[PDB]
Amino acid sequence: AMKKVEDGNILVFQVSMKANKYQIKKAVKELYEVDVLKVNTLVRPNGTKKAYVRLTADYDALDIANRIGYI
Amino acid sequence: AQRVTFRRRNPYNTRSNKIKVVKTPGGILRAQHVKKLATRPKCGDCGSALQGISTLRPRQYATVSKTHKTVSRAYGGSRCANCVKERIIRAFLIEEQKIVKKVVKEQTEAAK
Amino acid sequence: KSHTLCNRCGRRSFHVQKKTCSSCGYPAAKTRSYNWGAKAKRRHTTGTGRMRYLKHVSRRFKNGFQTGSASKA
Amino acid sequence: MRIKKKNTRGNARNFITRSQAVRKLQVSLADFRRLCIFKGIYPREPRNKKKANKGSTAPTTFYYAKDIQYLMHEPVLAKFREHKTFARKLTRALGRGEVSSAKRLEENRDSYTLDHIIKERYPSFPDAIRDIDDALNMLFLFSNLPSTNQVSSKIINDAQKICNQWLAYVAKE
Amino acid sequence: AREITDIKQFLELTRRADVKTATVKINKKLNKAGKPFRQTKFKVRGSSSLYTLVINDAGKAKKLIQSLPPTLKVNRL
RNA sequence: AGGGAAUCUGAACGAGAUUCCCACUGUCCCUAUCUA
RNA sequence: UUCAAAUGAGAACUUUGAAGACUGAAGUGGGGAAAGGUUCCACGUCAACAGCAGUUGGACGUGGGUUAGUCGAUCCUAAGAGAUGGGGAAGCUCCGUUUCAAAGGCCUGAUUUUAUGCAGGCCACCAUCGAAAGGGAAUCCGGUUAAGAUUCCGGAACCUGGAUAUGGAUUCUUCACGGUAACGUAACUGAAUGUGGAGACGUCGGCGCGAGCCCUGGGAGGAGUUAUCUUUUCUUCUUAACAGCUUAUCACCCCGGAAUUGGUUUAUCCGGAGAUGGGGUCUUAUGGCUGGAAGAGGCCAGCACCUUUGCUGGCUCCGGUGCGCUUGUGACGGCCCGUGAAAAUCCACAGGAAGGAAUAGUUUUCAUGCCAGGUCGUACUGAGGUCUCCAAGGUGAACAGCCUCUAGUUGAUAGAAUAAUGUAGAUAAGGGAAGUCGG
RNA sequence: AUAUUGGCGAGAGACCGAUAGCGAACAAGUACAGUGAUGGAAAGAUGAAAAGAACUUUGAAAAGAGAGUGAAAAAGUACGU
Ligand SMILES: [Zn+2]
Repeated sequence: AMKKVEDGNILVFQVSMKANKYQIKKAVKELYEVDVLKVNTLVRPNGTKKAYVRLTADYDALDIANRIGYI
Repeated sequence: AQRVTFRRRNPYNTRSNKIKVVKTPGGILRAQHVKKLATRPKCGDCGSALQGISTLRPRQYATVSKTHKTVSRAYGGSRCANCVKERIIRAFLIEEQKIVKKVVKEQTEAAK
Repeated sequence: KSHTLCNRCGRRSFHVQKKTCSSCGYPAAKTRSYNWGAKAKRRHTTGTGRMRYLKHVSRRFKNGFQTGSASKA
Repeated sequence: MRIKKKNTRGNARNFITRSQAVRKLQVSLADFRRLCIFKGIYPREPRNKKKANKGSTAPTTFYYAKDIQYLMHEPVLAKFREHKTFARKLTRALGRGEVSSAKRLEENRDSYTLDHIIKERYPSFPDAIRDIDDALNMLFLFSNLPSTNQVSSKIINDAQKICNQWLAYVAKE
Repeated sequence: AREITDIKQFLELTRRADVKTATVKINKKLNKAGKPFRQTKFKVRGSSSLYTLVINDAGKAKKLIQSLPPTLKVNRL
């Protein structure tokens, strides 16, 4: 996940099972003040949902990761 | 001498699952799924491939202009020009047989 | 394998072809039970599960099916 | 997504035909037009007339979807229904032969008021005075009318009364 | 990808203001059978598809790079 | 550029059957040796 | 199987290098449907299991791992199933699938003439489920991980739906014209209703054409063998989706009128219901050039290095060939009274309702421009014991074998002996069924 | 008044005492077996208190020998007798 932050400019979140791609794009844009290029989702083998949130070129995922708390 | 796999999930040799072995710019052979071939539109009266109409997938006719889907005559995009000719002749002479039958009918009534 | 997971009892006894559960009788409204199958009755009776609502009925009756709120003595 | 149906989206849910408006309201054409007169609702012109239809080039008038969709919940429509109930329940009394109960049905009759219908139409007073242009032209015509079987004398006397009130004020201030 | 064998058409595309970058590609090719020459390739990312311009001449290339808007980012090769 | 000839059976037959004539062989006289 | 080295307390069994073999494209190869459910990968580990062992694992413990507007499901219907209306049945529930059901969804209007209570018309079958191999809008190439790829990245695309904006057209103002014709076009309105095409369809045979594979000549690089002969053996020399022009058998149109019977196939059918001939039209199959695109991939070479340290130059070209194999397509000819699923979806014609001008007439199937595309599956395995796809070469008359290239294995307890017996296979003096019920 | 092997809640026994008493004193309607309906186990006790063996030595480690805790390891999770 930390590799995917730096290279592809992609934030990796654990999203709840009920929420779709519109709701992830809306959630990130609301909470983190950052526009989203695309969201890709997959159901994890354990039963939860992973989400690959790629941000637009005007925003950096490394900076926002240092902004929230995880690095 | 590269051997080649199916690309989509169907492992079977159906009508939809045809294969063209194509050489890629990576210097290797790989399969290409062949789109199911378009047919000629046909004469509704004749049963023959009518000239001047584009041959496309059914859905693919929506994108193209009306000048690729119709020839300029009456019954243009649906008939032959031979089958149009034949029904111009037929509708004329049937319409004139009606006149002759009225002439005979009016004459027989005058006789009675 | 003729059978797949049931929705009502989740026992994997929903016969695929017949489209019915051989254990609980889904989707016929009445849950399948027989007097000759007394052991089978014990496996699926009230009490085997959670009793989310039916636990507390005795408590509520003992109190006299009372509404409102306590008033701080 | 699945391939969306063509003629159900953009101009097809933005506008509706007269027939579709009448049917949706479950109201008579007359009463649809009566509410349309009161509410200040008019047909609107789309940029595509055939995309506003379901493909057809046809003689059609288009209303605004959200306008009719907003008319549906309204006290005046409910009061029109109440007038219809009153109409049959009166002719029940009259048609039988009892006159006293019919006369009593007149006493126990409320009517629709056009009070709240103006607040939503002309919210500011200067906006109402921008409409009074066309409003005073009807009313001053209807003062200068002989009463017929179409139009009762009470109607013309009340209209003339308002006319005289208007003339009195303009000559006052 | 689409061929435009048309000079001012390319220059109309460059001043669209929805265009960020351009590219000038240089090639080494030979005519008929005799002599080697230098080919240029003027490519813009258009509104939908990429438009390309083969100019076999070197002087017309020399004029065209000069004739581009100076604010536009130009890429060699 | 394995035989051959008869016969019993349904004139050749059919891996039909039997008998004989010719050839062949460890089946035997009589076993001996080698390899797996 | 062996030799060497590394790891470890410990090595026939772990790993690496070397030798020997085995599978020999009808693989012990690489993919999938089903099925399994984390077996995939890493680190830690040997308590139990993998019938010897083990430092190894399809084991154990802890973590990591499956990303889609274009691939599937999702949609449609098939054979069938199954509610509703009805009718049985003490009943659990069964019959029945359009039936003697009031099964509903659209248009017209100055507001409907005893005054503001809705009139007239159009259409006549029937919910739904049922396919991850049937029908179906649209995505490729290169790159990327310990493990994910048509899903991620870079590049380049396409489809569908929706608002709308501009240019062009609609001609002296009101729905364009050329061609004898087949038909051609940047457009060139078309309601109810009626119809047609695609979807959309049995099987084989030879023949034509195309793509991939195979064989090969020249040339531009590298690896090998060489005492001898050999311009030798091996390897690299690549071109995706999509896009712009262009390329055609068949079929049709005009001229022409034929026996002295002609044309013509591999296969004897074709012609006064118009042959040969002369001239044209059409579909874009499939090829060619161009763009994508050489900027990528490949083969080399030279120059820097504790180093997360790569850079700099080249070449990446020109051809040929077939009773070949694979596959795609075209025109024919047989085989039948066997006449060759359905539906969703898309297009077209007939029709002639309505609409269309003087401070933006009507119409956008013409060109350009804008936005958006949800959910679930996606890991891996898939080997007397379920289904399925791809398929190199040589010698030889050969589908006989024998040998190999690509790729993948070396797994199955080991070691020490080697007499008789037993099973199986050979050979044998002389004689030639004398054996045995019976070569 | 009467019935009441279910439910809610009590009180009792000349009853059984872990192969008994319910199938189940316990991760029991559990593990597991079966396509499925169903079938369906085994398994209680250290000590008063973990005080569950600090530390040293032998071994790659499990463990062993010392040492210690305890009234007792002739109670060391393989634990009452
Ligand atoms: Zn059940």
